[PDB]
Amino acid sequence: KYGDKSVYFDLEDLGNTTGQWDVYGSDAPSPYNPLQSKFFETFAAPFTKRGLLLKFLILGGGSLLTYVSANSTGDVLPIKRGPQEPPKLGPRGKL
Amino acid sequence: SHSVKIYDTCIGCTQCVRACPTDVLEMIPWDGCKAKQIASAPRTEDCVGCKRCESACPTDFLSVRVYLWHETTRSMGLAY
Amino acid sequence: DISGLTPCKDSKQFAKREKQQIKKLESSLKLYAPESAPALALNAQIEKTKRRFDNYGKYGLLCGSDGLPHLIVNGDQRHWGEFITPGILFLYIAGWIGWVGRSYLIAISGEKKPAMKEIIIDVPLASRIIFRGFIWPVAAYREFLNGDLIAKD
Amino acid sequence: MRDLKTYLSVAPVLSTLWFGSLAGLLIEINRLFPDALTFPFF
Amino acid sequence: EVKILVDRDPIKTSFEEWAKPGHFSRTIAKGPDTTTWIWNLHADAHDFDSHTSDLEEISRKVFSAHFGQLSIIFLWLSGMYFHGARFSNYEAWLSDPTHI
Amino acid sequence: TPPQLDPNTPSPIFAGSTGGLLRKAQVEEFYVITWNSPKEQIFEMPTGGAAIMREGPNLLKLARKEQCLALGTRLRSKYKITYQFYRVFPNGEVQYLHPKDGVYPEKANPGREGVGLNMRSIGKNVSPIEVKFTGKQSYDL
Amino acid sequence: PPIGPKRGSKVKILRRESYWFKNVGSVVAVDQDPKTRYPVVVRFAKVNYANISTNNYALDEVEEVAA
Amino acid sequence: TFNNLPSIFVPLVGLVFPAIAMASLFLHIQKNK
Ligand code: CLA
Ligand code: CLA
Ligand code: CLA
Ligand code: CLA
Ligand code: CLA
Ligand SMILES: CC1=C(/C=C/C(C)=C/C=C/C(C)=C\C=C\C=C(C)\C=C\C=C(C)\C=C\C2=C(C)CCCC2(C)C)C(C)(C)CCC1
Ligand code: SF4
Repeated sequence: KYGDKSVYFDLEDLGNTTGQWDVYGSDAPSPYNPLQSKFFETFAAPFTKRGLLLKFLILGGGSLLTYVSANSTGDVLPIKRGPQEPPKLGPRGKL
Repeated sequence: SHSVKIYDTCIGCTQCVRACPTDVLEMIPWDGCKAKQIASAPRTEDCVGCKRCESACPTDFLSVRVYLWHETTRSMGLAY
Repeated sequence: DISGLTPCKDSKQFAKREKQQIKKLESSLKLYAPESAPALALNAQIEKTKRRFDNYGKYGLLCGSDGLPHLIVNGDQRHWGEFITPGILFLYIAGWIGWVGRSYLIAISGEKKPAMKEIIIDVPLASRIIFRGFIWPVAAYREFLNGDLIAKD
Repeated sequence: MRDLKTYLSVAPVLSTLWFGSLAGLLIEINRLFPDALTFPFF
Repeated sequence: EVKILVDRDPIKTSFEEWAKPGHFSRTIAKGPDTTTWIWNLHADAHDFDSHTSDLEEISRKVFSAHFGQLSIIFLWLSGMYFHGARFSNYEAWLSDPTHI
Repeated sequence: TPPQLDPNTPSPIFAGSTGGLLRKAQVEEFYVITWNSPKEQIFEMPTGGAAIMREGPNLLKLARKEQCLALGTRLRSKYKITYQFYRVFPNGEVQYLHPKDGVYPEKANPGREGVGLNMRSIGKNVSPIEVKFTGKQSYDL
Repeated sequence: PPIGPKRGSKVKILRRESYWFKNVGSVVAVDQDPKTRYPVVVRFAKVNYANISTNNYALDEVEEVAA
Repeated sequence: TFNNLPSIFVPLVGLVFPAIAMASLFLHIQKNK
């Protein structure tokens, strides 16, 4: 009996003694409109497969990153501009 | 988990057991000393490794002897 | 003239160092009245500096290109006074100390609790033992020959 | 005085007396023979 | 009520406890078995809650220790005022307290 | 001896602390100590704070064995009462742990066997070269 | 016959794993039981790292010093 | 396009390959046969 006066070791009800409560888990039904839910369930199902999502994210993020860096003109980031200045000589002539 | 092996130089003073905070050790009957008892170690799986047993062993070097080994959640002193 | 070093009484950089330090002291001497006590202390320091440089001149010190007395510790007799005549004077005194503190430790080794004489030194016993180490080298020599210098475990 | 000579026999009191005497000795020597870098007396 | 509440001559002034070192405890008032004895002597030197387990003796000890600290602070102040008297330029500083 | 068969006895009066059973009880073993206190009194429990154990039987569930045995030694040395604690896995199977023979482990009860016991001095252990490329170590021959 | 040294005999230690190895000690007592493995109780002048001055030693882990 | 090759490989070794290796080695770290 877990609900007795200061008894917290009901052995068959070991979820209440171990602290297996869902402190905020609501079992209340779906709050969203079912048509919006159906839209998201059909349009996000392609991303559900995890072995096909990890591969997709890898080969899509790397693709977009190696692409947007390649076709980045010399206005976004200055490393692709160049010196844009006469190169100055180093110490001792150049050495 | 750990390996608390004891040796026959034990004199039966019962100080390692009285220092042990996990009941690893327990005195058994024996015939090798004036006190006629020796300190076994059945509950080695409960050993944290604190070596209070061998910081209380009044031998020339040691009789109880903690050899640190595979660390489990009981041996890593974990309340979580 | 060993190790490519001119002597210090002949080194121009040594005299230049002397003159530089003396001018540095005199520039601090101008701010005080000539009869005042800081001025007299500065003048005493000036004579101390002058006779220090003169003594490093006369004692055979060798000065380098930087113009500072270098010590030739190799063994040349001309410079034994730089290292060996002090060095023996160390090994004597040091060997006094160790021959005393060892002997004391042997004299309080046969007590009941000999540790309460380590922290509370028997001044009579220590004063009897202290001058035993005056001529310590013969005692250490003989104890090496008699085997009393090394414990036999 | 009994048990004061035992206190003055103790290692720190005796060490400060010995090193005060020794330091005064070295200090007065350096007053007498200042700025020494050689042993010229042979 | 708040009485005076003192007692006469609780501790005998003598150098007997100056002689035996580490008198103030059980495991130090035996003598040095090792050199850890001296570090434990100085470490537990003012640990009055370890020497005697009553607030009366502890409180007397810390009270007289505060008196010793006050004697030290007064001695240090005497030193500073004296070094300002005989070993100072205090007059010359008063005459020109911007370049002296 | 037969174990003591942990019942649903009451617990001490405690206002709650942040030293309880977080997740080592949900998925792993947690522990429980039972002591018979002759009177109701205050005691410093090992999870931080101060609880008031009741008269007669008390029961306190702790997260690891060291808490239980520390509290037990403080009870046996300060309040002189007889403690005995268990280990309860999250599926059940409460394991009797502390005395294991009814009498405390400092007493040489017969019946308990020699386990973890070498019949040699400590420096007669062979070197690691003797036990190299073998699953055994230098202290298990 | 009483086995081992005597209750005041001086002895030295041949135990490799001891603090007082190759160091002399004073035999306090020898347990006459022929079942105790380490009967020779020795007393040493200087403590070990555990601040202990005595340990029981075996008969073959000991050597009656000739002094 | 040879001054563009650093722009291809410095992200691909420094951002992409570290993500690949960290993910793969985190899976290898937590695997259980
Ligand atoms: C300013 C001068 C000065 C000062 C303050 C010191 C201070 C010191 N010296 Mg140094 N030293 C000096 C000049 C100086 N030295 C000179 C000029 C020489 C040339 C001779 C040496 C040669 C020298 C040696 C060779 C050694 C020291 C050592 C020491 C330390 C302990 C000495 C001692 O008496 O302890 C109290 C005394 C003892 C504990 C026993 C004395 C033991 C020494 C070695 C002398 C014994 C003499 C004996 C004949 C054997 C010689 C062996 C040698 C050739 C290796 C201390 C830090 C010792 C040290 O640092 O050890 C790590 C050390 O080994 N000194
Ligand atoms: C270990 C390194 C080392 C060495 C070798 C030296 C060496 C020296 N220092 Mg330096 N110094 C050092 C470390 C060192 N110092 C450190 C660490 C500091 C900072 C604390 C200083 C700070 C310092 C200052 C500020 C000064 C020195 C000075 C000196 C010189 C000492 C002159 C003197 O008073 O002795 C004279 C000799 C003695 C005091 C020994 C006397 C011993 C007694 C009287 C017994 C001898 C007689 C005995 C009975 C035997 C007789 C034989 C027989 C008849 C029985 C000398 C060149 C002084 C100097 O002149 O500058 C060069 C100086 O002003 N040093
Ligand atoms: C009102 C001030 C005050 C008072 C009355 C005390 C009183 C006490 N403290 Mg507390 N403490 C204080 C301030 C104070 N402390 C401060 C400011 C700190 C922070 C550093 C501490 C940190 C502290 C710790 C961490 C511990 C204590 C402990 C103790 C007790 C024993 C101390 C003892 O015996 O050492 C006697 C005195 C010494 C051993 C000398 C200390 C030497 C100092 C550290 C060196 C510095 C000196 C100087 C600045 C350096 C140059 C020196 C020169 C010669 C080269 C005693 C109850 C101990 C205790 O109760 O444990 C049971 C303890 O473990 N204190
Ligand atoms: C109005 C009276 C009065 C005054 C002035 C003080 C002042 C002081 N007390 Mg307090 N004290 C008082 C009443 C007073 N007490 C009472 C009634 C009690 C009992 C409840 C205590 C119990 C008490 C304790 C337990 C301790 C103090 C301590 C201190 C000193 C703290 C250090 C400080 O601030 O240095 C500032 C320093 C000075 C102002 C220099 C002091 C110089 C004069 C001569 C002494 C002050 C007058 C004093 C009460 C003595 C009266 C005459 C005497 C002959 C009877 C300080 C001097 C602490 C201390 O330092 O220990 C010594 C301490 O441990 N007092
Ligand atoms: C000369 C007079 C005298 C005499 C014979 C005694 C004798 C005694 N006192 Mg008392 N005492 C005195 C003056 C005296 N006291 C004074 C003036 C004070 C006020 C501070 C006290 C306060 C006092 C207390 C609170 C206690 C004693 C205790 C004792 C006993 C132990 C003494 C001991 O081992 O400590 C010897 C210690 C020393 C000699 C150290 C001196 C420390 C001084 C005060 C401070 C110096 C600090 C220094 C400036 C800073 C360090 C600098 C350095 C790094 C260079 C003994 C019966 C103890 C006792 O009986 O209780 C069990 C105790 O608890 N005394
Ligand atoms: C001359 C010279 C030199 C060189 C030298 C050499 C090289 C040497 C070597 C040496 C050696 C190689 C040595 C060895 C030794 C060894 C040993 C082994 C010893 C021992 C000893 C002892 C043991 C002692 C002790 C003591 C004393 C007596 C005192 C104090 C105390 C005591 C006890 C510590 C030079 C160049 C620098 C410079 C010039 C001069
Ligand atoms: S190992 Fe230690 S506690 Fe156990 S019997 Fe030997 S001396 Fe006593």
